[PDB]
Amino acid sequence: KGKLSLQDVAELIRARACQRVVVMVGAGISTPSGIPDFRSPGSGLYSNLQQYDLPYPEAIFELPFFFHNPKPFFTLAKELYPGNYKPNVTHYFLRLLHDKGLLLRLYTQNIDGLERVSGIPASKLVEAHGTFASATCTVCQRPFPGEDIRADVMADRVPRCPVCTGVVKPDIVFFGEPLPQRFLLHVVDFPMADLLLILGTSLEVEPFASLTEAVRSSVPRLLINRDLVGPLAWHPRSRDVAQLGDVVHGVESLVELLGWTEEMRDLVQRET
Amino acid sequence: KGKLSLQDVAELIRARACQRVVVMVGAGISTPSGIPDFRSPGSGLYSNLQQYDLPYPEAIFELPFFFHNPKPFFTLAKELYPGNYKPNVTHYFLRLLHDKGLLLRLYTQNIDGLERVSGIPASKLVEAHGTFASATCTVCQRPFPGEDIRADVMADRVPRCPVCTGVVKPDIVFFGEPLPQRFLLHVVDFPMADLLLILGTSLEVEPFASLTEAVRSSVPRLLINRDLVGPLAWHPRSRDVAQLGDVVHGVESLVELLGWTEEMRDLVQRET
Amino acid sequence: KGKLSLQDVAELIRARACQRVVVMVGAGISTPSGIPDFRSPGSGLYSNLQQYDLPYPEAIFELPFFFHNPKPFFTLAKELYPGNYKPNVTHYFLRLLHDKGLLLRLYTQNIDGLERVSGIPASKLVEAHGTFASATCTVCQRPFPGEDIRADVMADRVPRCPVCTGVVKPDIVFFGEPLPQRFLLHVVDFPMADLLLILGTSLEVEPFASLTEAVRSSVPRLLINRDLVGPLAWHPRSRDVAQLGDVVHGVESLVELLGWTEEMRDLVQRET
Amino acid sequence: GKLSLQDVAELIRARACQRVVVMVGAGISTPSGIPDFRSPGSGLYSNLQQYDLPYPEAIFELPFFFHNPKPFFTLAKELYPGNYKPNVTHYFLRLLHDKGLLLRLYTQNIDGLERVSGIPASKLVEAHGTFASATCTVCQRPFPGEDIRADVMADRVPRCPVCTGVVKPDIVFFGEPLPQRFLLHVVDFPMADLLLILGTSLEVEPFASLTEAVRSSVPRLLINRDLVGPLAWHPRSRDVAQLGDVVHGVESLVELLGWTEEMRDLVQRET
Ligand SMILES: COC(=O)c1c(N)n(Cc2ccc(F)cc2)c2nc3ccccc3nc12
Ligand SMILES: COC(=O)c1c(N)n(Cc2ccc(F)cc2)c2nc3ccccc3nc12
Ligand SMILES: COC(=O)c1c(N)n(Cc2ccc(F)cc2)c2nc3ccccc3nc12
Ligand SMILES: COC(=O)c1c(N)n(Cc2ccc(F)cc2)c2nc3ccccc3nc12
Ligand SMILES: [Mg+2]
Ligand SMILES: [Mg+2]
Ligand SMILES: [Mg+2]
Ligand SMILES: [Zn+2]
Ligand SMILES: [Zn+2]
Ligand SMILES: [Zn+2]
Ligand SMILES: [Zn+2]
Repeated sequence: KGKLSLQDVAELIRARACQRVVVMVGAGISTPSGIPDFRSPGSGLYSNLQQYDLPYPEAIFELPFFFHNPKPFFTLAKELYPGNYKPNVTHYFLRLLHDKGLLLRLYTQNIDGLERVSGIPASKLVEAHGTFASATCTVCQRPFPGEDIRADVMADRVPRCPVCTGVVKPDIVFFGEPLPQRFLLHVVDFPMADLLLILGTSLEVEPFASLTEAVRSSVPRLLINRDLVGPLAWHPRSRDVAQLGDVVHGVESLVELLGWTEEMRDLVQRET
Repeated sequence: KGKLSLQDVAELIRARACQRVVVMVGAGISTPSGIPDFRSPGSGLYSNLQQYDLPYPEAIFELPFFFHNPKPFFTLAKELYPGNYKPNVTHYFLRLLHDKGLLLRLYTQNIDGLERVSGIPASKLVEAHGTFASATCTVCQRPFPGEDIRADVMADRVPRCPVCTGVVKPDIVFFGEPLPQRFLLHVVDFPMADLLLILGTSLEVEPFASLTEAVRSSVPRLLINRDLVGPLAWHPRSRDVAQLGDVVHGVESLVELLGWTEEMRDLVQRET
Repeated sequence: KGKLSLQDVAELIRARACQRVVVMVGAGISTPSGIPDFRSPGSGLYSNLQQYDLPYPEAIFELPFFFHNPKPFFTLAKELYPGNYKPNVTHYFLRLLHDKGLLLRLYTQNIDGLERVSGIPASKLVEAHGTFASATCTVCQRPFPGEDIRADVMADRVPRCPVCTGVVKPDIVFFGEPLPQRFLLHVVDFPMADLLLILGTSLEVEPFASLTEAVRSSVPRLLINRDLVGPLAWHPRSRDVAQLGDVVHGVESLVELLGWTEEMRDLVQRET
Repeated sequence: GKLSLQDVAELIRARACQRVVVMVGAGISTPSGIPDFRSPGSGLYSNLQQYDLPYPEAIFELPFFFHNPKPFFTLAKELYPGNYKPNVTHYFLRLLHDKGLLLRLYTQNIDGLERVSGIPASKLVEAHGTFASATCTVCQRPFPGEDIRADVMADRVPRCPVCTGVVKPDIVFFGEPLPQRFLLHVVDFPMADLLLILGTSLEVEPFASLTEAVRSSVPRLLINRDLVGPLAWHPRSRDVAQLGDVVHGVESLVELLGWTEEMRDLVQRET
């Protein structure tokens, strides 16, 4: 019936009737910046991690495993460390969401840091999987210096804090660590949201997929990702719209439906 | 003075101060149903997994060992398939937590499926080590309901894919496979818990065992198990309680202090 | 018919058919002399190390932890340096095979030093986890007799070179150090041995646990432990003999089944 | 009449020594370019420390190998057959076998160069195993070491019967049952009339212990950068010690044997 297309969605934001946007982003926004992804067979990182004959492929994120075997995690680290990559039209669009005062929160499962590198502030972010921007000693459990354990990460060396080696670990959240207290914000963010935008994520690894259903039944869910997936696939609602297809072309056709094409082109030029 | 024992944890639940309870369970709640447990000797499943000389007991969850000889795995699978065994009091106790609206989520290392038989619904469950409810071809990767396979598995026959002849395996987690998609619901579940209950597990198979340290620091952690194990034995917290002894006996004393002895008897009778 | 019982074994030693007994012992032969154990739930030295924050009980043998806080490790040694505890029937029973000329070699995971104290010379021993006999500094690597650094451990100091003025340390094997030089004497011992005797050991830490299979398949394999463990639980041979029960009584029966009871009583008296 | 290198060379020339037992170590492979993981600041040593292993020899530990096989295959890559050639120490041992004087050559190297030098397998105890043979850890199917050599830039897992899993070169691991061929030592050493200890530290047993197994009348010649093991701690009256660079030492002894020109044509023809 009176259903929603991307046209309908753009003029909700133009008519500023949607002004509290909660955005969920996964790897479908960072693959077009050159980011390998460790869960894609045929990635240079997948093959080199596949080589580690690990138990589960995600043990690289497990603290007790890390204490006896740190080098696989650090194989992923230099593939994804900050300073080698650039944000794209996806990251910078979300910066425009913020600037125009429309962003409630950006939930990311990426760890490249290009949400913050694009100018979105820390207070608008939930970096669900942590950051490479700070690091801690595993022994003397204090440090911080972010890039600092860098160069070690370039040079295939396991970084060490000046007083107990200590395999100083980038602040990627590991199984067995206390989890981010900021993740508790989902409790109040997902009710408040007058709009759920799902960008370039397979809604495959929890809690991300469950969260798409925390939003009020009146709230629309717009999916810009190759294929409908997760609850949008299985439990769709009346206001669910999806631009199945390439994320980048996806965000440009939505950006051209808002009229931000120029602001963008300007911002990607200014920023870069 | 007012520190924490078995009475106090019952007092909190009856008073509904605890209403978001998170539970972890392992093998010790499956042994009282007569389940063999393949790891301790003197089990018939030992003398029967001796017809196949192996290096590890674990080697039965290793894809390359499966890729000659599925027979050691499939004699574990014949002994454990849904049918033979019946949920015991501890199961039904958990089912009563969900009946009375106290179960946030049940995390299990078991693969017998007696949490599902006891009537706890699937949405309440994270099956850490997979399930026999479903099957996928090792070559095709085509999915299969598990009863397509129970004819063959209940015949000392190796089930083959009808589309490509590849050997089909139950969706029991194997070394090298990505961890269950639902294991990450703990990011949301455990900081939301106001009580953590641990029943019948050694807390030695991670990432499962590290989940003990993901409830907030004030939240009590009740252990019902023979001995102190895992993070509860090296990082004990103030509000932890260790009811040490036979697993069934521990729960019976908790039900009595809860005052559920008749409601349990009844439910258990009607369910068997 | 002629399958092997603790009786049978004691006849081959009396008949001098087994004249090359290699022997493996672990913390289970040490315990009955009062040894506290660093990894047992609720003991003297266990709560000591637990007083500090360690993520592992095994971090005391971890070298970057020794460069942060060494006072854990040393207040273990302060409760294991020789003199404090006295050898028992197990130490002296292995003292008597040597005396009677039957011992090829004693292999031991123990560090309390009691095998030496019992009258077994250094060349009969292979000390897998090191010894409190010699010392060494942790910068220059200068050698020090154990007394040298024994003065200071009992003086609660942290012992330091005149060179580095840096913390010296007992030659207890630490993670990242190379395994004792004597460990590879097994390449000649075990194939030369006609009896393998395994005492009070969980057989859980490699490369110690692997020695069990280094004997020729002809060689009787005998375990005095509380329960059937390690490679004798999963890979038993035609000639393995399991005396399950307390280690001290298992020796005391065999000591009677060899009829050295009078010898043991007088060897012990004289040594005390 | 107390022994020096000229006299040992003389005992060989007269065939007064015809049953030579030889023990060799990483010092006869380092002149070929083979790194050596034990030697601090080598190539291997630094990359292996990137794996924070529980002890450095863990790379030959069999249950460690079923978890991270990488640190071992990291050693295998810089040691694998087909990157190096036998140097002059090998051909000198090959000249000793061709002259009918070698009783047995005992080696702790796994680089295979003794065999490439032409020494018969029957004169060889490879006390650490070999890379000429590889075994699937799951099905025990044998492979030529050259089957997996291509992968020896990451990690090998062939197909076979009970396989699809990690194929392990036959380096002897703690956990694998130890070489039956090594029992030859019980008779070779009591019967040697000369012991050549070439280019080994006697750091890793049983070799250090085996220097004592020759009869007290049998000279022990060490050609090695330094005095090591029971020769330093328990010297006998008939030990000679050519300390300094193994290749110079061997070339020196070859001069005293009158063999410099036969080694010429040999090394030349073999390379
Ligand atoms: C970019 O991926 C990451 O950094 C991940 C990461 N850090 N954990 C562990 C983790 C996340 C959140 C938490 F609260 C505690 C522990 C992950 N688990 C995964 C499980 C399945 C599939 C993909 C996964 N990816 C990650
Ligand atoms: C009935 O137990 C099961 O179903 C098991 C199962 N599926 N795996 C394999 C596995 C678990 C977690 C992972 F991340 C990857 C692969 C197991 N490993 C074990 C290891 C030691 C002791 C018991 C074990 N039990 C199981
Ligand atoms: C009192 O026992 C000891 O002296 C130990 C000792 N010295 N390490 C360190 C070690 C490092 C490398 C290596 F190859 C052998 C040993 C230990 N690890 C243990 C780990 C788990 C459980 C008990 C352990 N016990 C010891
Ligand atoms: C190139 O060195 C190797 O290949 C080694 C190797 N294969 N083992 C293990 C081993 C040898 C013989 C046996 F009968 C059973 C197991 C080693 N252990 C060492 C211990 C200390 C220092 C160096 C060592 N090196 C090796
Ligand atoms: Mg730091
Ligand atoms: Mg001093
Ligand atoms: Mg093959
Ligand atoms: Zn530190
Ligand atoms: Zn198939
Ligand atoms: Zn010093
Ligand atoms: Zn294979």
